[PDB]
Amino acid sequence: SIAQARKLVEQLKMEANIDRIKVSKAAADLMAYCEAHAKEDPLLTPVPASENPFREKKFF
Amino acid sequence: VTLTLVCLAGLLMLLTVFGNVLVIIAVFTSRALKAPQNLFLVSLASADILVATLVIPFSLANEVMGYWYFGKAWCEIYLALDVLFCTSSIVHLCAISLDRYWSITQAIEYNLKRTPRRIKAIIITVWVISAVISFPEPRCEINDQKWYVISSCIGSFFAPCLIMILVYVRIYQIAKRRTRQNREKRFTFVLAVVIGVFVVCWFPFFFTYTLTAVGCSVPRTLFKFFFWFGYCNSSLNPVIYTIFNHDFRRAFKKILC
Amino acid sequence: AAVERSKMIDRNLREDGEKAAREVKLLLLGAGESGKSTIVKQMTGIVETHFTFKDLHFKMFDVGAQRSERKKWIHCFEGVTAIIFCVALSDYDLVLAEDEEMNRMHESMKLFDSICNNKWFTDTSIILFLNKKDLFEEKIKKSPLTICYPEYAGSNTYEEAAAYIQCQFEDLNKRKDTKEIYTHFTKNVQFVFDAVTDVIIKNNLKDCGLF
Amino acid sequence: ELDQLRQEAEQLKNQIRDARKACADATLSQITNNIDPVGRIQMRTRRTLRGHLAKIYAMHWGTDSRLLVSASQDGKLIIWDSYTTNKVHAIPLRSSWVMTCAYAPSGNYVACGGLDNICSIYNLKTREGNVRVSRELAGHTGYLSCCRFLDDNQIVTSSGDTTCALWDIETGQQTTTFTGHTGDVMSLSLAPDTRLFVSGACDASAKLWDVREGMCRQTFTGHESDINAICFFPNGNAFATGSDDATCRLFDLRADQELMTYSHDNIICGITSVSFSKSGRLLLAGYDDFNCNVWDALKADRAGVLAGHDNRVSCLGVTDDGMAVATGSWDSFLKIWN
Ligand SMILES: Cc1cccc([C@H](C)c2c[nH]cn2)c1C
Repeated sequence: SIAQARKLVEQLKMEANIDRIKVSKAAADLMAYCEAHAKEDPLLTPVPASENPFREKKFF
Repeated sequence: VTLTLVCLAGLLMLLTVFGNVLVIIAVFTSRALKAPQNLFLVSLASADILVATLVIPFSLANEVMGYWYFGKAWCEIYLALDVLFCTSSIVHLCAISLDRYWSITQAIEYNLKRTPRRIKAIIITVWVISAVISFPEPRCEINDQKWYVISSCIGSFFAPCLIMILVYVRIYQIAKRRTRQNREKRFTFVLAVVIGVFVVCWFPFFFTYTLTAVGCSVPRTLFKFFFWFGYCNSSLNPVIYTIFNHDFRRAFKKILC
Repeated sequence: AAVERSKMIDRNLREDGEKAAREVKLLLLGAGESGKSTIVKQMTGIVETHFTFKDLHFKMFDVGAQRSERKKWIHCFEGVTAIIFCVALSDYDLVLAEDEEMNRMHESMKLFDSICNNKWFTDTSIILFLNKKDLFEEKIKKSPLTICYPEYAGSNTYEEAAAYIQCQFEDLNKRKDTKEIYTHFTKNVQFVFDAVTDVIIKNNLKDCGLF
Repeated sequence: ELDQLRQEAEQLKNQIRDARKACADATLSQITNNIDPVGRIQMRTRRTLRGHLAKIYAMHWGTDSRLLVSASQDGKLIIWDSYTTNKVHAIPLRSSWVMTCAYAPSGNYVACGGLDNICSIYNLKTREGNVRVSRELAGHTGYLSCCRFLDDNQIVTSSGDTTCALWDIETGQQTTTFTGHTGDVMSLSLAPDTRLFVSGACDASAKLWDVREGMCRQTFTGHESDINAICFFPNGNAFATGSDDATCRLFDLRADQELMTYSHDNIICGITSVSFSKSGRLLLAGYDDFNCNVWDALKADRAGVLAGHDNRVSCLGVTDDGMAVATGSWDSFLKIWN
């Protein structure tokens, strides 16, 4: 019991003092990346049948 | 009363085809209804469809117009094409009895060999037995020969009613040694309709049919009414064999509603 | 080419499915000291025991080696033709190894109650087994069963105690109208044959609504 | 005394909790409040890969974005072809209790696993005939609940033993073991670079396990029940957890907090899989209500529903190309909701 608790305490102390960043920067870096790959998403922006290998396209 | 009777027969045909098509569709488009026994239900529904399309439209006319059939060479092949499209049903009710008897009396032995390899053979046997029993101003009176009515009557509705009545009085016995949980009204009622319907609709006809063999005073109008229960039974059949089963009811709710 | 290969693959898959559907499957369950190994002998992870009685085909899956939470993998066993359960009548004189004053049989009842009143096995019947009957029949001669039930009347007795325990076990299936619970005091495979014949016949006698 | 450790650990946890707050400026839903909505999303089952005789418990799209694996309780692990629907392979397993699959990145090997506690690996190109069981990794003390190849050699598995383990398919010996996770490990997911991976226990928590040094780095809490799924934002700096609490959540690795919570009154069932669109703006969550709800990972406003399954959806995967969503349910059919 004692040794396991001490190891847990050591892990917690190691993970407590890690550095972080305000929510604002993470939010910005999330929405900026989401915008950056707009045209590359065939679900967010449905792609025409010319790029729908399931409907009608090269399948050989 | 001509238009009213024609409309009533139309309701008969519509209900028959609707119910049988519903059963045929629900049997296939359902994961639960994947058991091999349902091949019998599909075949019986197909027989009901055929007897509801190729038969009733003409034999309602032959009674309405009250005169020469529409044609004289298409009769010798529908007169025996309405008499084999009913015997198919009356013998599919003697095949869904042997099946639902062997799947209870000998479960372990029959649950093996309960595969389509034998169900298909049984269905083909039924569809050939029916054909064997079908082929032996002027009106097309059903062929009543002194030596053909007896054999047809005693091969088409006295074997199939002496083999589904000595096979549903056992499922009553077995269903008494295998419930022991106060389900007395369950296996006692639903087993009364599946034969209660089958013999109220049909027998009142066949009795008179072979009773004419002794020239008994059967009234003509009453007999021509008894004649017309077979098709209404072909209509009532799909619901009788499908309502009570839970999986069929769920499929009906999912498809119809 | 690919079409023919895939057609043959489908044919083999259908044949294998047909051959497998003719099997009876039995998930075997028990507590720690239940004595399920005794049942397996008489009759890691999953251990599959395939046998045949009177020309039938049983697979029995023993899963007791799985030491993890049970609600996260029990899903896989929805479709077993029955569930064999095993309890140890000599286990009412044992307290839990880790916990204190936790009568082992109380834990066994809790496990069985969880198995029965579960959303997956709402119709899958249980076949109960009460192992080690003789050892209990001798143990009860000094230790009254009232130790394990402060609501017991009727002094120590084997013709009564082993029926009272069976009553407490059958008093836990709140789905009284859906699933049956058979019972035999471990010819055992003969009983399992006679109790899965009933399940097969009563599942055939319900596909047509007679039951 | 041990009470000293308990008290100081409590104060350490309180310090972490009250220091995370200091890293809060405004909720993500405030910053993105002016973002442009996405509208409605419609998806129709282009194919329906058929042939399984029992439930379907997992899948994995190949790197090709053409082939896909799928495991069923029928006892066979099938490998399909999305375009044509022809079953390229159908592996006959040894134990018919399967809970996972992992198509290799290079497509030459496949894996499996389940209640047998053993991660079997199958070589597809025998060079002389059909397949053969290439290897079998044993050493876990509980069922194997997920497993993904790091490359064609190393495989990192996770079990109900309350641990994870990095193996070595060449020698079948655990190269590393990730311990420190209280509950089970119901699912994990690698990172884009395969140098980190988040594991989600049934303890209502997730942990950002490292790989090189075999030690956690961060722990995220806030879920109220088990965590049946987990995935990464395609840039490996955020992960979405899907719990049996019925609510998805979006956790931030850098800020080490909670950003969004995707929940609704009309849904009370628990998630069983999540995934992102290639743009990382469609948190496709495969619920257990027979449905597979699309979400909007930046505003939480549900924007679709892939309701076409007769039984709960257990598998949900978006190809690496980005233009399909294969969903697998307990009714034995795989759908492809292009
Ligand atoms: C002998 C026999 C067998 C089957 C059918 C019939 C006829 C066509 C009938 C009358 N009403 C319904 N069917 C007969 C006569």
